[PDB]
Amino acid sequence: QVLPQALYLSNMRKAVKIRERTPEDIFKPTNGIIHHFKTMHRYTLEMFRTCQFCPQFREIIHKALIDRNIQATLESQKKLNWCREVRKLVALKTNGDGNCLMHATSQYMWGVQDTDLVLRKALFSTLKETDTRNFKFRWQLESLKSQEFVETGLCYDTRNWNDEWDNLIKMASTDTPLQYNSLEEIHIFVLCNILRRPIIVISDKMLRSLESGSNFAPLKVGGIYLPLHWPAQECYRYPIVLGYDSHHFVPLVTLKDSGPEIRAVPLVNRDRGRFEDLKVHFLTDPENEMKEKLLKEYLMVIEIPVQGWGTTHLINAAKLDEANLPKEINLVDDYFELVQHEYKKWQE
Amino acid sequence: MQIFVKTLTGKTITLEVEPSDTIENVKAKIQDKEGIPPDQQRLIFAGKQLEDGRTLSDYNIQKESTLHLVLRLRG
Repeated sequence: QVLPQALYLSNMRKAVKIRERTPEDIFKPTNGIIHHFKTMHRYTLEMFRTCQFCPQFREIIHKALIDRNIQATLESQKKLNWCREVRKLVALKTNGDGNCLMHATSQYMWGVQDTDLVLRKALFSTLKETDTRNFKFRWQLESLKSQEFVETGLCYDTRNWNDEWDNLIKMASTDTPLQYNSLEEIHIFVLCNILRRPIIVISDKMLRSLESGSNFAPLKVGGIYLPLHWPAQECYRYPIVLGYDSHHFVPLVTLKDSGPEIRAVPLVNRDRGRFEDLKVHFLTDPENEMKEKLLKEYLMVIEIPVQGWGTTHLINAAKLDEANLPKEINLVDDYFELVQHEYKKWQE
Repeated sequence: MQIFVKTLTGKTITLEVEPSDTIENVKAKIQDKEGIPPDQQRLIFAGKQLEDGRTLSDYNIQKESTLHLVLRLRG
């Protein structure tokens, strides 16, 4: 049990070196553009190899770092690691202080949590200190179909939207309710525009009833979040892959040792013998009309042959970034050296 | 009295309430049944989003009425 439960605990001093770089890398332009990162949004963490060690020692590593509950829920629900043609993803444990969306995202890019609330504070200022009319537009349009106003027969006055929008703005703050307010889909979409990097969220499709085991309500969080307030040429085309379950966010990182399997995430779920597209969130009607052309621009789409329901089937997937963290800011290098040192002692 | 809360899947749950219970009261009994926090619940009746402060009778909600539940789930 000696191994830490978080990557950054291997070298807190290096983790501080990283957490002190993120604030100075944010550019706050005077023009009215959303504030964003200069360089650090292009970093990507891959997780070190584990298949080398013996089975019993693989468990103590996996127990320490991997969120077993989110891993088991998503894998056994045919939502995570279902495609035999692509490399595996594993969910790194993430603090549950109400900021896991920022924690999970910072871990995917940098290996550190949003301990200093850099991402969280960057989200709040955008909503609080700048014009948000386009965000509120996209959010209204999605809410109408998502919350199914036509189905429930609901009507919203202009004040109803304002109160709900002001509440989403207050949710982004660092005020205490857990330690911080949880966040929802529109915050992810603002976040991805702050990063100029797409965010794919992998999650289950429906919330189950504790009484009947039947379907209670849909989870609408899964899907693709594109940084649409920026030209795709000014965006990083490799996505951030997040996992969602039990109102918790975790990063879905890939193992560095990749066999013949392809480093890509399928942009399609297999629900009931049908290859269902992932929901592309917060598009406008013109954007939705060119949905595929937008996907092929903000991502790197490829066709992956997969086993089809005794036949071969062609699905679209997005290429995934290789680990590009330099040695000075690579906490995975340090944690791996810590694993090998313990593995020598474990053999006694 | 009995009322019904219906979700976007068609799942419908039965609640035991008095005409004097507030909406938050109604939301509380829902939380205790399905483990969903009140701030993440939205109850709709006859086109209106029901406010936590007002009484069930204030919305003229009577025995065997059906409410609609939409979930603003957070993470």
